[PDB]
Amino acid sequence: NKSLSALGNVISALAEGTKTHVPYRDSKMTRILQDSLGGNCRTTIVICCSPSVFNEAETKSTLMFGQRAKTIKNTVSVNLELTAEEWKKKYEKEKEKNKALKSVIQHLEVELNRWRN
Amino acid sequence: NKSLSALGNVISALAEGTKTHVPYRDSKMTRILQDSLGGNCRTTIVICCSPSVFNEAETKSTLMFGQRAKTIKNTVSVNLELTAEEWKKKYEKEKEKNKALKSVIQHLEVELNRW
Amino acid sequence: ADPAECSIKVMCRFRPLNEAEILRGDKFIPKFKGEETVVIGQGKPYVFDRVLPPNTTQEQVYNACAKQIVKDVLEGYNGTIFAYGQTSSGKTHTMEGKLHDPQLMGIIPRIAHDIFDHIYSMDENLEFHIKVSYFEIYLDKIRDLLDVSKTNLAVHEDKNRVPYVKGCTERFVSSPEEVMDVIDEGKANRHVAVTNMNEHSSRSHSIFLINIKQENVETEKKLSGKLYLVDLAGSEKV
Amino acid sequence: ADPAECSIKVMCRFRPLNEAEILRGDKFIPKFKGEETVVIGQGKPYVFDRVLPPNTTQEQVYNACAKQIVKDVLEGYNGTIFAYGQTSSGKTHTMEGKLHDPQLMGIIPRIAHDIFDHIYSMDENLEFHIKVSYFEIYLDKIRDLLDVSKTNLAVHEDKNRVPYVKGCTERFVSSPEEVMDVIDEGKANRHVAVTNMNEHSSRSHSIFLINIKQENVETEKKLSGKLYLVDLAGSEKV
Ligand SMILES: Nc1ncnc2c1ncn2[C@H]1O[C@@H](COP(=O)(O)OP(=O)(O)O)[C@H](O)[C@@H]1O
Ligand SMILES: Nc1ncnc2c1ncn2[C@H]1O[C@@H](COP(=O)(O)OP(=O)(O)O)[C@H](O)[C@@H]1O
Repeated sequence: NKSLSALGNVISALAEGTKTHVPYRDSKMTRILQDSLGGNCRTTIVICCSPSVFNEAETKSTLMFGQRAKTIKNTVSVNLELTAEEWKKKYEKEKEKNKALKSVIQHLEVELNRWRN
Repeated sequence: NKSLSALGNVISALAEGTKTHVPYRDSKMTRILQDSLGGNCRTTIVICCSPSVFNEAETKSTLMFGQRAKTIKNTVSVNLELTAEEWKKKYEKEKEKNKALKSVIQHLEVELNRW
Repeated sequence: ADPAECSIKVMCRFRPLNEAEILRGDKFIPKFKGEETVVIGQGKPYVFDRVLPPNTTQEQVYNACAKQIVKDVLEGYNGTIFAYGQTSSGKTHTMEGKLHDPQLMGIIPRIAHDIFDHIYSMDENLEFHIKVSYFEIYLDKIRDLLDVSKTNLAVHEDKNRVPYVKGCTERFVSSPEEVMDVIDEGKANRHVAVTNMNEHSSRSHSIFLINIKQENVETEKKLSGKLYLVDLAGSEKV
Repeated sequence: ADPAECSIKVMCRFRPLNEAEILRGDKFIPKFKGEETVVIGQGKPYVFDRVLPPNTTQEQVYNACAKQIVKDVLEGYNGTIFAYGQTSSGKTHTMEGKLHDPQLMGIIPRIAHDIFDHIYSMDENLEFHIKVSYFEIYLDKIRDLLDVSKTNLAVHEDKNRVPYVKGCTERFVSSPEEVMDVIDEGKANRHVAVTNMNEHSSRSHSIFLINIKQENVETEKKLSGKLYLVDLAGSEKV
């Protein structure tokens, strides 16, 4: 187990807020789950455990993976399918607003300054 | 020698740093060699020459033609067509700007209704 | 638009004492308080999104852990459910269960039925394309379960820098039944080259991947979700 | 965001005194210093990017001048090489030289070799598409060299305002062998209507144009570069 190793290093290093050189490339899975672990996606983790005292040490450990896991935060966003055309057009749009806002901003400013001046 | 002329014209202007009515249209060649003489292009100019003193004149000129063109500075830009998912990025940060803009509005427009 | 933060949810599922354990007269250590707290003997309490005690059925664990991910996935969001635990703890009963048993099937089987239950109800102007995948990872090696001849699959990065298993097999499904078949098939193929499965699983991650793509033929808006249902390997230490 | 500055580089190539000059007993005036300087008799030094003396061979000139452009242009940059100088100075020898002699070939011949030379060793994900065209410019009029049918071609402009010959011939090439066929083809044609060939080109401009466009299938990324191999006409006064 070097993937769980991988996994665990990913989580902890994520649980931090370090999210810088979080060892995604440490294993084949940490990369497949890269999205899942700290990005665009809604992740649920069903940590499974045994109720027996003999498994207590492991139970403890598992719980703590859950514990630390619960504090990771993903930035979820529906996935949109568009051609480059669409993306260039909508970008143009979101550039017309840019220009637009500018004026309104330079509007207020003038008044306040001007209004005041 | 039209072409050579325009080329003459275009080089010396760029040489000077005048670029503004640098006479590219002075000829069809300079139009083609437009992006080459002051635009997006890594451009080399091998000025071949004769070693004979009997041609001292042109050579010298030719050296100067050569001297001039090295002072010209173009703007290199790989011509890489944007990815769909590349444009998509563009939009993305030009949306933060626009968000950061409404907030440069929000506060900026709070005082405005204060007075 | 504007994407939102969202903590990763965590479910604590506890399994019943099993025949050996009972016989050895072991006692149940966990003490459950409410729906999301669990106490271990006399120590600080553990609090999770939900704490699923042993009597919580397969339906319940689906409804509290996966029912909402299918919905988000069909809408353009990427859902990922995974089982983490120690070997023999409960991951596989969770994720797969008694695969063809109505009472005891697990997440995968259930997500197989939900997705198409949802879809079939949608308006005909909504055109879905569900394509499944099924690989396993052993000693850092990815083996397509649907093409056992593929045994060192690579992970490349797509159009927008997103990790992914390249060259794996993609099956277009159109029913809960064609997905089951893909499950059945990879379940057998897993054997190919395996002397001991118990030992195998105990050391291998089984990764199921429902890849959804929806299109509105009216408004033309297109969206795509990546559903990752992972059944990891024992987490037991050194 | 950004494009990078960097000036036109000028290489000065001196040719060895000719038989004819020889007999007369012409004096050899050039005086070279290091590898970038040169002075005539008693003047001020003219420094260029590089300066290739008479013993400079066609392999050195290319290595000195056109080795990089190919890499550049294959990266998506635009590349342009042109020879300048009075008639009988070396331009066509340098630009074209002995076209099929592996020792006495010039830039053009070598470039076509390198282009594919490279593409072979190049990434297996990106497909190429090289498009050459070959025309001359005499008396401000643009003659298609792969079609003596066209004789008054016109310069138009593309979407981002960059000029270019209109309705010229465009030949797709996937090999150095093919590229030289076009050069070969165009070298001949130029004869159509030419009385004495020495004079004409001595007074005409031949511009070979290679248009390389590549696209990684894997990441989709599409690239493009334009190569303009131009041999100017005699620069002499009067
Ligand atoms: N009768 C039962 N009712 C409910 N859950 C049961 C029952 N018997 C066993 N289990 C549980 O026992 C575990 C058996 O699977 P398990 O050994 O834990 O899989 P893994 O080897 O993936 O960890 C399942 O995780 C599950 O929660
Ligand atoms: N180093 C060299 N050795 C031998 N011949 C040379 C050399 N450099 C140039 N030339 C050749 O090129 C020719 C010079 O004229 P030319 O190529 O026709 O140039 P252009 O018409 O462009 O000035 C000479 O006739 C000769 O064959």
